[PDB]
Amino acid sequence: MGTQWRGMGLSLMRLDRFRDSILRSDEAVKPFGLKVSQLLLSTDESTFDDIVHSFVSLTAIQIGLIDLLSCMGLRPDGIVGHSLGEVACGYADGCLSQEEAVLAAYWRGQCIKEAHLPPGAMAAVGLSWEECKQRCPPGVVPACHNSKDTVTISGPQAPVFEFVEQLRKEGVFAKEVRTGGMAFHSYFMEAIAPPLLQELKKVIREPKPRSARWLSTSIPEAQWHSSLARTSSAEYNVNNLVSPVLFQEALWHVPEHAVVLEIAPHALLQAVLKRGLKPSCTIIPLMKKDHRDNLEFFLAGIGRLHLSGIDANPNALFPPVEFPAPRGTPLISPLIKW
Repeated sequence: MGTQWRGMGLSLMRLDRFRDSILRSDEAVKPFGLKVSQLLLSTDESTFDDIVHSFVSLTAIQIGLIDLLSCMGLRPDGIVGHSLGEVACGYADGCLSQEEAVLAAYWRGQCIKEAHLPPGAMAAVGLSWEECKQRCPPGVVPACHNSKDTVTISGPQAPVFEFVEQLRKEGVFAKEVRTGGMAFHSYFMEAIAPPLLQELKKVIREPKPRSARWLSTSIPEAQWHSSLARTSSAEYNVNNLVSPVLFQEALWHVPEHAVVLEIAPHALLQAVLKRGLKPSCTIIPLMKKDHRDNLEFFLAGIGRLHLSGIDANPNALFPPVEFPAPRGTPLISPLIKW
């Protein structure tokens, strides 16, 4: 969450695969009364102010991006999530059908809305996860161990402001991350889980195993072999919603020279991944907020994937060209140089 923007994904909707993915996702969300395509196209700022719309739109965009990448034959060797988007990881690993992921996102957003919990917000400061907890004021807990210098704290808005003032008294880098009036990964989530768990158990029918490529980020490393982490069932999603995020603890396991792709409408975690990763990793954004034309950025991402040794063919994206080619196609033999 936190990577949405006005009219995101409109440029990528011109491609056939992305549009088909969006149409399938909308058909999945049709019964409940919101259409993803209209949300994307609409321009009123209130469209993304809501939470359910933001969640559904982000999940749909990520699923469409994964479909575009899969159209080129790419299959990941690892997977990582961050707060929401663990569902996108589920789709990427085959552990959840498209309808399953979209419905899970929508129901998360719907349950969070109806909860009627008090106001909340998140602020991430330079304090380290290990040391922040001791230095954190009562009633506020570490939210996301993003990196050795970035950590998020969730809780009541007023305590967040007071601790932000205290920290700026120290001069540290503190900012209330865009949370939309609600703070996640805290005790506030304690009440939401039960109804959410029952709803999800209603939604997902047959829990399926989580492959070894997926590296969880809600269940600590000590229990990756535990029972809960074995299968991505409503229990896993509820735990992801409730507990904090061990994102930094998950990036150590990226083998050197690994190419990392940021499947997200906006590459917010690019800066975090640049310092949390090894010195020889390659990071590709795949999208930028308020870009002139996102298709060009995506194509540049695929080209930069090409430069890194990963062979991805861009022909699969566009409609095929019938053959034999028209008479007069430029000769290719002269171009080959040794």
